[PDB]
Amino acid sequence: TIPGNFAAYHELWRNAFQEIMNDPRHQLHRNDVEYKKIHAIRTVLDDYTKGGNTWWAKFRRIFTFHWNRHHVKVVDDIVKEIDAGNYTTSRALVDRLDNLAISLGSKLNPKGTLKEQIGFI
Repeated sequence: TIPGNFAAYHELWRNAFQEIMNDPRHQLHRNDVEYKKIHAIRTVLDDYTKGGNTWWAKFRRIFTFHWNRHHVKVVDDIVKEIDAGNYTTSRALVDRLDNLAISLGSKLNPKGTLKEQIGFI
């Protein structure tokens, strides 16, 4: 099935991402130092923003979806946040990923409202 909004694309992405990070080829353990976890996640996210050829081939279908372009832009900003040293635990990094599709407020009226604000129109 085809995700019909950005949050639905992100849910599919989340399911992929956890499958990828749980791959035994990462050789990560719960008691690994946090830097090692963050770096493995960074690697996988970077691969995602470059077309997904190393870690995301099984999910190649998601790169054709409409939402991919903007989702890749957001994940690219997160990779930059990693590079800038914003994450000291992998737990915080995955909370960021978890919640990247939500936002505060609600849709702005893209149209002007002059005709609504004049009573007789």
